[PDB]
Amino acid sequence: MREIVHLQAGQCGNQIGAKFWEVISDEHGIDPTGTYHGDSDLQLERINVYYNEATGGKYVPRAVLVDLEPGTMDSVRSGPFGQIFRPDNFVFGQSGAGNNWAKGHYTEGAELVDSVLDVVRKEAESCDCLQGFQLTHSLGGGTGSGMGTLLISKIREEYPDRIMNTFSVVPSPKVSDTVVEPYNATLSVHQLVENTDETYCIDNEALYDICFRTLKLTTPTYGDLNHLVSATMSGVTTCLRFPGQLNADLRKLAVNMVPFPRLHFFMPGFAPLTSRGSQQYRALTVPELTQQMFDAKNMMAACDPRHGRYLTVAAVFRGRMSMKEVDEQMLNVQNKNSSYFVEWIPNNVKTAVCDIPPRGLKMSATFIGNSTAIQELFKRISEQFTAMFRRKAFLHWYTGEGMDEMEFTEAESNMNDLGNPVVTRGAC
Amino acid sequence: MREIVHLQAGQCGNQIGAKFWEVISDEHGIDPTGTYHGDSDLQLERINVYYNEATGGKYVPRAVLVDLEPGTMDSVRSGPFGQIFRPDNFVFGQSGAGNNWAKGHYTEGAELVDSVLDVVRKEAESCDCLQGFQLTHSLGGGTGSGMGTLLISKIREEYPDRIMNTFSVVPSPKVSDTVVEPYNATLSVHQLVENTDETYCIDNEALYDICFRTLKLTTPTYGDLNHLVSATMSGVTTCLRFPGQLNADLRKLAVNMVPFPRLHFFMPGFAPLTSRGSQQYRALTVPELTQQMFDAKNMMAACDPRHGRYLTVAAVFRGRMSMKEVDEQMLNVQNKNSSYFVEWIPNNVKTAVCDIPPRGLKMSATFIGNSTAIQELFKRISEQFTAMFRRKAFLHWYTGEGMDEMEFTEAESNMNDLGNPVVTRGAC
Amino acid sequence: QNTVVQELALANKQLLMVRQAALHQLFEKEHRQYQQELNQMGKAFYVERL
Amino acid sequence: NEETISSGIIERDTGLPATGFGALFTKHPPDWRKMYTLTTYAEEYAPPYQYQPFPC
Amino acid sequence: AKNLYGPGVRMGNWNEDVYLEEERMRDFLAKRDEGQLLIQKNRRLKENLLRP
Amino acid sequence: QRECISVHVGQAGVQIGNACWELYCLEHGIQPDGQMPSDDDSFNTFFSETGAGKHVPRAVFVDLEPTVIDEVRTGTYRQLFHPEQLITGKEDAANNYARGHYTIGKELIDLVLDRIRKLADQCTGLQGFLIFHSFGGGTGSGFTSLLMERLSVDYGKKSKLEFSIYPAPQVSTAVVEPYNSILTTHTTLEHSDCAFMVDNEAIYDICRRNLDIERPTYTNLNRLISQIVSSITASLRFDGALNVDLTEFQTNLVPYPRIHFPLATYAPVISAEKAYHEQLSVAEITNACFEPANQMVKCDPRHGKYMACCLLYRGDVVPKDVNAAIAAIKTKRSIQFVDWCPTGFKVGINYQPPTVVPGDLAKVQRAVCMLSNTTAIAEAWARLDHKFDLMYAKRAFVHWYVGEGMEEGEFSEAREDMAALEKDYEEVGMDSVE
Amino acid sequence: QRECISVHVGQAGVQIGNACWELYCLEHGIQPDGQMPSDKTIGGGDDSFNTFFSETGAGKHVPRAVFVDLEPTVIDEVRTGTYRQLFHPEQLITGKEDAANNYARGHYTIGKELIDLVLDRIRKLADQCTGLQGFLIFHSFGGGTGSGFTSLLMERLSVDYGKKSKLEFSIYPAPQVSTAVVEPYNSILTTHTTLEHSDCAFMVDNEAIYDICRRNLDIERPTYTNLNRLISQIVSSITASLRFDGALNVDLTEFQTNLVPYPRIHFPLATYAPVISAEKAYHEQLSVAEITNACFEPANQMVKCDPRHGKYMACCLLYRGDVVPKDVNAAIAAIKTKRSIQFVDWCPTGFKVGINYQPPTVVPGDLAKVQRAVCMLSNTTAIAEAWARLDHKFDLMYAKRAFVHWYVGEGMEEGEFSEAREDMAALEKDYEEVGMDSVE
Ligand SMILES: Nc1nc2c(ncn2[C@@H]2O[C@H](COP(=O)(O)OP(=O)(O)OP(=O)(O)O)[C@@H](O)[C@H]2O)c(=O)[nH]1
Ligand SMILES: Nc1nc2c(ncn2[C@@H]2O[C@H](COP(=O)(O)OP(=O)(O)OP(=O)(O)O)[C@@H](O)[C@H]2O)c(=O)[nH]1
Ligand SMILES: Nc1nc2c(ncn2[C@@H]2O[C@H](COP(=O)(O)OP(=O)(O)O)[C@@H](O)[C@H]2O)c(=O)[nH]1
Ligand SMILES: Nc1nc2c(ncn2[C@@H]2O[C@H](COP(=O)(O)OP(=O)(O)O)[C@@H](O)[C@H]2O)c(=O)[nH]1
Repeated sequence: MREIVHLQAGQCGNQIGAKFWEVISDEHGIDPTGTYHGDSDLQLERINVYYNEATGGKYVPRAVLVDLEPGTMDSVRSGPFGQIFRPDNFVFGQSGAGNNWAKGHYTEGAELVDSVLDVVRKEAESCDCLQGFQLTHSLGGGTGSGMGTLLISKIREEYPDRIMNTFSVVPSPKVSDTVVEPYNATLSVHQLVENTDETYCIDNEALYDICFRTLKLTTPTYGDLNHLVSATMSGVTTCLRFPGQLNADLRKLAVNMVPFPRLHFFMPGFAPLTSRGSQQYRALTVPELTQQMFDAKNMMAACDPRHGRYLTVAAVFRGRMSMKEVDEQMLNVQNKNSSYFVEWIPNNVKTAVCDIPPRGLKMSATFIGNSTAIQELFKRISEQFTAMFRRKAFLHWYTGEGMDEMEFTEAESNMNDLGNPVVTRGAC
Repeated sequence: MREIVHLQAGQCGNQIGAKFWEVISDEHGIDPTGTYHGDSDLQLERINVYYNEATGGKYVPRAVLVDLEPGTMDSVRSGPFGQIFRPDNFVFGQSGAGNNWAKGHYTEGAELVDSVLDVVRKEAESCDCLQGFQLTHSLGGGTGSGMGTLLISKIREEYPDRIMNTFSVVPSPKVSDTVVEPYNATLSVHQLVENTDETYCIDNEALYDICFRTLKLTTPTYGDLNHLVSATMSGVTTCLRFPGQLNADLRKLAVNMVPFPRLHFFMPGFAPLTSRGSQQYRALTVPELTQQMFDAKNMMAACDPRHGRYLTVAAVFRGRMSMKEVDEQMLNVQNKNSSYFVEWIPNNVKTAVCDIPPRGLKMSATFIGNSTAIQELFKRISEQFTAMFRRKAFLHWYTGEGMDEMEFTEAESNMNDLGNPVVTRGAC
Repeated sequence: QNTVVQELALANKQLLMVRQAALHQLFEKEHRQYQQELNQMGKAFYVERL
Repeated sequence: NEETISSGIIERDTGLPATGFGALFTKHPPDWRKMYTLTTYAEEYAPPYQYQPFPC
Repeated sequence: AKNLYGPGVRMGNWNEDVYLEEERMRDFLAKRDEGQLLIQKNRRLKENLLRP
Repeated sequence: QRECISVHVGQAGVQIGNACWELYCLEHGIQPDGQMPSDDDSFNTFFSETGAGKHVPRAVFVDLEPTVIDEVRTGTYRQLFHPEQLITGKEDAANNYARGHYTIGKELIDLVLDRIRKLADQCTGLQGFLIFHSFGGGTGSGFTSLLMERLSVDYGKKSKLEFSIYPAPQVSTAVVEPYNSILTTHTTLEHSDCAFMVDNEAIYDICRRNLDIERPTYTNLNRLISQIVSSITASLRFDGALNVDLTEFQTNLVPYPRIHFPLATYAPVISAEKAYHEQLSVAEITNACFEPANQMVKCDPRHGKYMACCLLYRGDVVPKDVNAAIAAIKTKRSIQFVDWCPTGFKVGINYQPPTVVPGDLAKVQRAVCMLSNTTAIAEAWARLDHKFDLMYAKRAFVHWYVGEGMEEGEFSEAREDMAALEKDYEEVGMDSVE
Repeated sequence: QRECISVHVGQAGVQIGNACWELYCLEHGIQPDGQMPSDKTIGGGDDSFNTFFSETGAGKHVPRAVFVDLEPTVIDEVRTGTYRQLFHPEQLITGKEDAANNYARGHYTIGKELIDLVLDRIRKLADQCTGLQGFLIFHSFGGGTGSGFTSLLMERLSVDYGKKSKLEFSIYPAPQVSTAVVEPYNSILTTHTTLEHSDCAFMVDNEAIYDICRRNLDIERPTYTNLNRLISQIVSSITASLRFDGALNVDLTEFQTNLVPYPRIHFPLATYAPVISAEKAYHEQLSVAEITNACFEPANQMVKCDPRHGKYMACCLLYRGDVVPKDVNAAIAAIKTKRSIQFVDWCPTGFKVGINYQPPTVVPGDLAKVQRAVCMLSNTTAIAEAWARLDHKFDLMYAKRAFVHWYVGEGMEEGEFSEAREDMAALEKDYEEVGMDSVE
């Protein structure tokens, strides 16, 4: 019996977590009052992966809602699946991050991380074999950028043998939602690289591409945009909660998904995605699932994988099916696109079959890919960082909180030492 | 999708287009206040052709209004369908018109064309696939001629891939409302030959001989006379606004209707027409519709078809009807009037039909005619121009306003060099 | 209350469609029996090119 | 309004069929939230020959 | 830019808009059938405690 | 297995295909929703199947302008058709080969080719393309010519049949229609495997005389064309005695490789309360196709030689009766063959009666589709040749074509190809003397 | 919970605040007497009104501002008008001697009789203030009160509240039009001492709003009420994301981090969209792209400075209403694509987005009822032209000792005049230093 604590900070993290708990409460059969109303015992069999049991049949999430500014976490409580969370894991403070990594990592964020650790540690012995932790946050911005990585670091040194998955909203090419995103996300990545085991870069413009020319929506809201993130983060952790053939866990995924300890930056994809007008006409089968999955069109990161070679690939399929279709489709796509796959790593796709589809769909698949194309993200953020660091701008706010120039220098050096190895594996 | 921008210049153009917007609002279902109140869902099928929207389903017409006298602007605003237009499109100017082509072209008329082109530019950039521009104006007089042809020139320079419809009222043989009508008509048609893609010459005397010989009214005013103009402007642009078998838009009409690029002056027509006493004794059917097109007492340009061979004849029907009827009827028209139809264009008739007829009518049809009969109108204007020009009369207020001697002869030479082809192709 | 108002809008539209279908059926049946009794009386409706 | 929803009768004779081609709407494709909750083991490791269920 | 067209207007992404409206009505009628929709949901207490 | 993909280009093709799928849904037993009412393999040939039981069509409704696709996707068949192949442009092609082939051809040729590929993915045997267009409007000429270039490049080993509207020799509904017809026929001569010409004059005369409809409209015209379609591609729909796929048409109809223009006619086109008064025998259905009044283009068959003709019998027809009818026909001295084709008939038998749509035609136990590649089609080509000669003698309507992407020499190339085709027709029609 | 204290200084500041709190009251549903008719509304639940209006056992929603003025009759207008019962009697601080449009009288001599009482009031409002987000300073660079009492106030608030946020909404001296002769003295000697003590200072002008009301609001004969009611719209777009909920929750501390790249350069330029006049707004689209382009059109800026004569260094957009982020993305991408918005080469990420789900509420007045709005604040180099021209005014006026005696005989030494001048020289030196592109 294996367990994941879902701890999340920031506005993006709290809203993505709210949509995730809505999605997993849907899939497991819990109505917003906290009671179990299901139809099959398969839902309740592994309910102790995300939902702690209380008296009266009340299932409370293993969530740690964290924020410095209690404006949007309070809206998470006011949300649809709001009266399900513990009041005691609503840790907060009376301040503002001000989208500052310095004022998330070296100030009142460090005053609040002790209470967050008390909550997370108190939850940690309500366990038998905890598998690990999930942090969903925004690298570009505050709160989850600095204090999220502070949580990552201190949790990593307090529990070192538990798998950490961070779903991180990276900055974006066309529009930036904060002008200090190049500072914030680079200083967050510098702490990410010697810490986290499975990162998943999620880009809002990649979400725009998926929601505009696959889903075909006119008014794509953040509800649906974080609902895709909820779908892929429910799809990665599926066999931990439902039976099947060739079950896969998160450490199972990591050892089959990372070549080297630093090269753990992925790019995900959830892809039985079909427009509402073409849903009745869709012909859901394994070959078209694999086509929609390996198309460079449905990716949640804003990097085209046709410019770089995949190192490793995982496909977590869900549904009652013959799985040689999955096997032959992996081999067929490997043979058809050989220039986009490395040759020093053979047979570099993991198949992970589960027996239960998502509630509403019929047969699904979640993609994980350690692509060389993630180098475009880091090169773009390197140009963004060095352009506004060469002139030493937007930086007195950083230095006044207790940090200096050398930490920017070390973060830049470590993030170019991210640039070197993925390039040399893309060029052998 | 496709759009048309409605420009109206001069007092005549303003009144004609205001009555046009009344007719189009009645046809589509927009009330005087602007809120859509129709009976069928298919009236809102193609509402973008003439109307842009606003907040709350309020449809504002895509019309640009200009004149030199800020009193016709107040007349249009205080009209019944007046508070529907955009108030920023009411591009007036505290100056004089003085029915002078020089004063509307080289001077204070051209001192407002920058703001007019700014409004037209924003209305054209707020589109996706613009089909073109229709301008309503008076050929004789100022403003509609003076600023009108300049507006045609600048719009043609900015957008060289759109159809220019120009609904212009030509000066009449029997009566004149301005003693410099030949001057303005020649200096306006000189620009209209090499600029606009299709004109619509609507003479007042032929417009009103309808009101005798078919309508049998006693005292019709201009509010009655511009309604036939509005009926034809509605009937031309009807297959791109309402569905029907064998559709036909403005540019398909232009390619089927303009053989040589200079020869694009048409005579209009609308022929489900009969008097109030003769309505109940009539046998409304496609053959009698075709005959009422081809009789020389219904058309709105004082040009006899028996004075010249027809080059092309377009007929855009509206109403539920059979196709063999209309095909055999226009073939029978071609065969019966064989000598008055050209031989070098076999099947010189373009046919089109549309489903819904105008309200209060069961079948209607608009008539477009390009013959050699326009040589009478152009030659009469040329004779009257050479009558007023050989004694240099009414010309010092062109020269003092800033116009020189030599391009008067250029305009007259272009008039005669447009009279030359429309008599050579009469005798092949 | 917001989703309740949305729900009243949807219920309005549903009863609109079912009422329109019933009214169309009733008007067609009324027209048929009016034509039948007029044919019994000796007259008939005028349809364009009937 | 809120007080008239029970008053508004919905089960009248439309003439259009209940479900099928014309209708006014469909009823099963709307929300088939219920999954295929039926594993491989349960599907094809079923009791092969039917047996009486059963100690002291 | 564009002209930002509304419902019923057939200019733009109207086919997916009308399929989405059909889906919304369709889910509302599913809620009608299984009787959990919000138009009653008190309406066994709302008037059964308000009976004179 | 034995499937075919239909591409419908232009408004003529779109509403002809509307009548076609109206016929097909009730022929194969599918409600216009797309769900079979249930209580076999036939459903495969034009309808793919998706999941729950719904039978989507193997068509691509492509039109450079809206409102014609919009009538379909807001009409009574809005749920049968998948919205992705209902491919619309934003600008009418406006009766121009240049505007249908060069300027707005590249904004939609990628989309239409991608959807042809997507429809051809879920198919085992590509028996052919059935392509519905006209020789009139700019879309129906230019875009189908571009589609011929691209589909000859991408699917060169497969059959492609065009079911084209020929311009009416008497009325017609355009002035540049001879331009567009001759240009698209020039550019699609080398790529069309077989072209079937149907004409509005002839369908008008058939509706007036045999269907006694004095005021027919285009839904009746496209319905009568749809009967030809469903009669010709029926032997790979149902089972019978002598089933013919499109490969027998692409083996038997064409003696000489550039002569691939047969004319196809129907029988029982009788008018619902009219044929209680004769037998509708096999002699009737064989003789009426060879009568010079049900010919679906305005060419006189006595002014020509029949080179090959395929009869496709449909319904309760015993093959003895067709053999007797062929023996009766081959003693006629007015139905004259060529001397190099002693056996000139290709018979096919299908065991199912034609299904009736609520409308004009009546359901009968016997029907045929007759495909004759007569040499009389040269007169039809020569009429439009004469029209183009008079229109081109003084450069009429040439600037709309040239200023949008034509070069001037394509008119001369089309004239040279048509003169060569006329020479080929008279050379294949001349009798052997050596 | 998340509440900020407004401070208003001078005639200009006090009737900034009168219209500002009219709009605040009709945004949160609060009656002019001090109560609310009924709760259960999005504006007045708890978390939106707690930002400005406090509570009281007898339903009284007491303000969180200070209305300080060195002279009476404006404070007396406030406590005589319709908002007499709302504002607390000590909440409106009045002096007994006008500042006489002298920075020396605003700062040095008559400031000491009132600064202790003002700090006592601000200490009280901060005592009943759980999470203090900052102080919103409303004043002018013109007359003596807003020139000098603010100059003392930023110093005292930096002494006692050093880590706190300070957002000035300053009436800058207009390029041409003016209301005084000693505005070149007062603006320079106020900015010199509040440059090191003000965290961020959005400067809104008067002639620019004059042109805005003349051109868009279609009113040829308007007053100060129509002038700064639009500034009340500005502040109601700035400090609203912490009041309501939305897609992006932008904080008061985020504005200073995203608009102030350097310690001394903290001078953004404000503008607003929908400014249309309610018989013209319903014949236009008013889409997200159009209201985004309206802010960046070089006529809708609320300070008369041309962005073409300079380069942007930061921009924040506060979208408000039924605005969608995926039209926000398209509009910002479109405004980044074209050339005349020329950003500097040391911030390709130069945009902040803050989205609120509350549509703007119309006051009974001249602005239209709209469901979309955006307030755009741009820190740009184009303000250096106005600063250099103000320095030209100061040098022409100081070269022969005009009005020096009033300042020096009041308590101020002469050397402060030379010290502020070289402070402005250093300010324009920093402005021209941050201008050119990087070449190293
Ligand atoms: N059966 C049938 N034939 C049609 C229909 N519409 C047009 N035709 C024939 O097609 C010819 C001209 O129409 P099209 O060639 O289809 O025009 P198009 O393909 O839409 O191209 P554009 O005119 O540019 O839009 C006419 O001469 C008709 O004979 C139709 O709706 N049904
Ligand atoms: N909306 C609005 N703006 C104002 C108003 N009064 C002044 N302003 C602006 O404020 C500037 C001067 O006001 P103040 O600085 O407050 O005048 P003061 O501080 O009271 O100075 P003195 O009374 O002369 O000692 C003018 O230049 C105006 O631009 C007002 O009443 N309403
Ligand atoms: N997918 C998704 N992303 C979001 C959502 N809300 C915010 N974001 C992203 O979060 C970033 C800013 O968040 P931030 O200001 O750091 O919130 P904070 O961590 O509380 O300070 C933006 O770039 C958004 O793209 C959401 O609901 N869904
Ligand atoms: N059909 C129609 N013609 C009009 C109307 N008003 C004026 N005209 C014609 O317009 C001509 C003169 O217009 P003009 O003087 O050029 O107007 P201006 O451009 O404002 O100076 C006259 O000969 C009239 O016949 C109208 O309401 N309807």
